[PDB]
Amino acid sequence: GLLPRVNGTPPPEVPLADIELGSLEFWGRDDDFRDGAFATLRREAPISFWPPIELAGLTAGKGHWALTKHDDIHFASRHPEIFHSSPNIVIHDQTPELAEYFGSMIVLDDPRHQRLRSIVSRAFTPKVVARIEASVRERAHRLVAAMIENHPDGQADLVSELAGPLPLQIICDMMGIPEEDHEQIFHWTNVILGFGDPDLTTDFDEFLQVSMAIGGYATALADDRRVNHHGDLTTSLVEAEVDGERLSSSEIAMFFILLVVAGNETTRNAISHGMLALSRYPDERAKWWSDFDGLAATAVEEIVRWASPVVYMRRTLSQDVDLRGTKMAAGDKVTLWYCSANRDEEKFADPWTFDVTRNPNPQVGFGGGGAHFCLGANLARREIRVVFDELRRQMPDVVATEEPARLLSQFIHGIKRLPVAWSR
Ligand code: HEM
Repeated sequence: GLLPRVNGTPPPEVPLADIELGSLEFWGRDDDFRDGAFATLRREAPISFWPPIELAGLTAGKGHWALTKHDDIHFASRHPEIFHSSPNIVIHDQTPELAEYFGSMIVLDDPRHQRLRSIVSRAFTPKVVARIEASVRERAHRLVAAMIENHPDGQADLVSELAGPLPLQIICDMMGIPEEDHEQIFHWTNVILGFGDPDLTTDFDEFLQVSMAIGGYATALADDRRVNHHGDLTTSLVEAEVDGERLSSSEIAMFFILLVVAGNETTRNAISHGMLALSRYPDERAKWWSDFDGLAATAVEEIVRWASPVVYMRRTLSQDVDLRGTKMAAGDKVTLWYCSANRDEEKFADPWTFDVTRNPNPQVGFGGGGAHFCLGANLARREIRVVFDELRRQMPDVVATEEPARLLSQFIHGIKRLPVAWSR
């Protein structure tokens, strides 16, 4: 909240010769500089080739074509046969023998992708979903109420106390994980998530051990449900079937490992950026708090467009492609910069305005559409809606009180800490 900002302010004009998408220094600049770089790219070099970020001492891989236009990103997403998701969806995979272990369906192309996603989807039965919906409400209500008891001074970090724990507690609830086990699930998850942070010194040996441990935890959980039926997603996964194919315990473990990353830190960063935007632009909070259920759908969609928690996804070309007269070769990597498509001057009027009533809103924060479209998009929209509903009811004047501590990442639009304050 700290620095005053006027809703609708465009980014500074960033000279093309100043943009270094392969430098880590670039990803450390503030959001205005980044938004201004991509604005320059959309105008002057909308498809361009970049080397990967190189951490001195480690293999970096080959470079990538940056797609910065909403129409280009949509096209790529609609043609998975040309733009493959296998081998992986990050610029450079550091553990390629474990690509499928961590990635589950997101690193598969068809037909393997559709087969797996079909079986996983059918496990989300009406009963399992109704339990998830009660969990979202219960968990958000308890976490906000805990912030109030744990902080008589009326100050806390939104990330550690709410935005961090809510998405993971909800994943634990749908898997049927006991309360007692959360500590270990959280510690393992945090170590996995930390392995990308260059402000942390995370041991690769430790990363492997926690990765195997959470996977062994998950296969044992699924095996328990094979003998003991419960009303949880774990049991629905072991029982689900499509054309006679069922899921092994290892496949369920890999999907769980994907959830505690892809379904977790994404939602966390949508919540934190949503809090930050509602703090910077208080008229939007006032409007939202005045008609909460009636503006919730457009408000949530704008929080996702604004936050773009997933900054990009990578693809790999199976054949040559010429689009916008830019020739890209089979085998090249391509990156889909959702953070740029969600400011594309050709799709959104007033793109620099955070508008909780915005409509239409063809935002691509859940991806550009198609085969890999976020499996949890409606679950994420619900988590966002419900957490701000509980803040609105319990501490309506809560506001960010400091600029965020930002995660240094090319992939995740991360907030590490976000101080907030409220009154009673
Ligand atoms: C604001 C929150 C979230 C954002 C921004 C987000 C974004 C994304 C994106 C960009 C993709 C790739 C889309 C593509 O390649 O076309 C994806 C896929 C996926 N997401 Fe989400 N996600 C969010 C929350 C969630 C949640 C809550 C869940 C479930 C708990 C989830 C589960 C998945 C799965 C399983 C996939 C893989 C689908 C596939 O490969 O077919 N995500 N998500």
